[PDB]
Amino acid sequence: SLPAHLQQTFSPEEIQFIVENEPIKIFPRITTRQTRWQLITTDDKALNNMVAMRSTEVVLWIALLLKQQSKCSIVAPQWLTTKELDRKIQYEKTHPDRFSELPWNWLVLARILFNKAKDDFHDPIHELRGKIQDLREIRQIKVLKGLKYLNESHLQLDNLSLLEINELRPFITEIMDKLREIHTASLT
Amino acid sequence: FFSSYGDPCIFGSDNTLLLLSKWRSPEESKWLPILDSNMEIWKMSGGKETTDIHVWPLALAYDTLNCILVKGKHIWPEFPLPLPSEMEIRMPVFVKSKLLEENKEEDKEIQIPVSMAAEEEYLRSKVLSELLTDTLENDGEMYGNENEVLAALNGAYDKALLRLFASACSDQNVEKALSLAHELKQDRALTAAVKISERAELPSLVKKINNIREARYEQQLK
Amino acid sequence: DINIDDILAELDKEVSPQQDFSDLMKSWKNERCSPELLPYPHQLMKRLLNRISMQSQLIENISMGSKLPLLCMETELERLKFVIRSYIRCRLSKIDKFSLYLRQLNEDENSLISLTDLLSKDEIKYHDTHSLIWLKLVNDSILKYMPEELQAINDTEGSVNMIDEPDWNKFVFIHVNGPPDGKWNEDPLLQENEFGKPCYTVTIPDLKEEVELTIGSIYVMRYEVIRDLLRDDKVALI
Repeated sequence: SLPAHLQQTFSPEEIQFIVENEPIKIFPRITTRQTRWQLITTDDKALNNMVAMRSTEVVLWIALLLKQQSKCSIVAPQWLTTKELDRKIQYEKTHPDRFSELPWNWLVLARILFNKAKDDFHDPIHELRGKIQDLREIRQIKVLKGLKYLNESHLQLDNLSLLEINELRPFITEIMDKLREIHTASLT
Repeated sequence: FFSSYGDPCIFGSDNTLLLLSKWRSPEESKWLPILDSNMEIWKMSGGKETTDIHVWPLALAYDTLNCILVKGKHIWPEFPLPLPSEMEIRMPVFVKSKLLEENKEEDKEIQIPVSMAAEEEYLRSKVLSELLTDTLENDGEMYGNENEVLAALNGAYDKALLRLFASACSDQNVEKALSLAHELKQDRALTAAVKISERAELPSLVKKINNIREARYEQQLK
Repeated sequence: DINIDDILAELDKEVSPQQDFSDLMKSWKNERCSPELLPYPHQLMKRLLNRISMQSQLIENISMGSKLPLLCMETELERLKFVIRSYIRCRLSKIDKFSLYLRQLNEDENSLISLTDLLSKDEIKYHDTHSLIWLKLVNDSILKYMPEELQAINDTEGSVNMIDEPDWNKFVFIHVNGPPDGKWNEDPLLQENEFGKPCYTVTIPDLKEEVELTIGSIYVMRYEVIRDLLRDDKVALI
């Protein structure tokens, strides 16, 4: 019935779909305030009451839908700037086991905004693309150290992103399950 | 430029924003300093002198400045046009040395005494409410809801005064606390001031506030 | 010095279509990962399907009557329908795999839950008739030839158990939410660690060991150990 590759996990398309439901801040280039939108899964007042160059908050999928056309501009999140990413890299280097406290959707949102909204950043984009890479590489080192503690009981993780978890899910759970089977078989 | 409600405004070579108030009444018309850009960048930088940063103003929307933040040699923007920013006005009340002493990750914006924050809010609320009131008195509402903003400003005004009042009561300065109590508007706030006086264990001030509340209740009955 | 933050708080203070979709997302994500078949949300689905019908008619009326609002409405209805489609397909796939187990659970007169509590009416129809189709196929083809001791299809007593059931000890990823209302002082299970966040405590019985599940930290945990907290929405599956 359901496809074989969706029995236990989410595909990256579903991960993008999940991230798209979050709110984001925009500057509209038109006034809607005095037809009306009449949505059923969100607030409707914000879109009906827009005024040009007045900041407002909407779901990300509608924000990208507007930015497709002239009608809108997207404000970048404050963590997505050179100063903050510098500090997070320094945190990563300083604490050789803890993960730095980046938001749960950082990879997905960065790789959406760099494609759909390359024109709306303040920093030069060719530097952000480097610092995002540095963060992902350091985190991958820390992941490879952690896979030596798979065990029969449990594990704790902190600040690991959704896409990063979903990348690893079928390996961690499978090896952990087999260690559990081997151990309990000796008890019985 | 003119404000979003027709007030005359100008930005000085000192990088300060000035607005002309009470222009409808020549014996009351006066110039007001409502925002210093340099003080904002100083706090934003963690109390540092990032003179490489410059502010280019665009227009005034109610309480918020539209502006470009320019970096580098030349203190004005270039092409293609960078995106604008938004920034709120605040009253000039602070001191660098005092705030450094109060403050005493490396660029973290400096922490401020609650007294300064409440004082600045009460002044800002007062000025904003007066300007909005003058606008409504002469030109009315454009949109049908601005009175609600004025009500919110009055609430913020009493709220700020209550914090300052409570500080005076905690200091046991009954004279200053009583003088502050005259400036509160709603009897809700005066009732809260009575509770605050009870916590301060000032029955004399509870008495005199209730005298004021009774006097103002009589004035409300008249 | 005198505190007034509570005085200011008491001075100052003087179901929706948005919420249903969040509940749907929650149900979808939990159903995908968990090893058992979770109970159907009977009320939520009724309200959602009615809303879908009304929105469809509204879109038709406005179309027959700027382009962009219609664009938003149309694609929103697509986004809503996709989630429900995926969710129902997953549940039917679970019913295929545990058909004999669900039938045995229903036949047990002493069961603490009835099959109609767990499944929707459409799911009941599918389960019942699909079992008969599969039964007819193997009964005629294979079992017609076997001796009478081996003709049963759901035999428990043979040298291998013919009934499959969920792996209650499957490992799953979890994220600790706490009580939904923010009522940390009211939750009776929510104790506190030293100089930090509140936490829950669970006992893993094969090993006779305990762990502390702090609010906000992520874990890889056995399913049965965390089943009760999941049912109470203290945690959510990642």
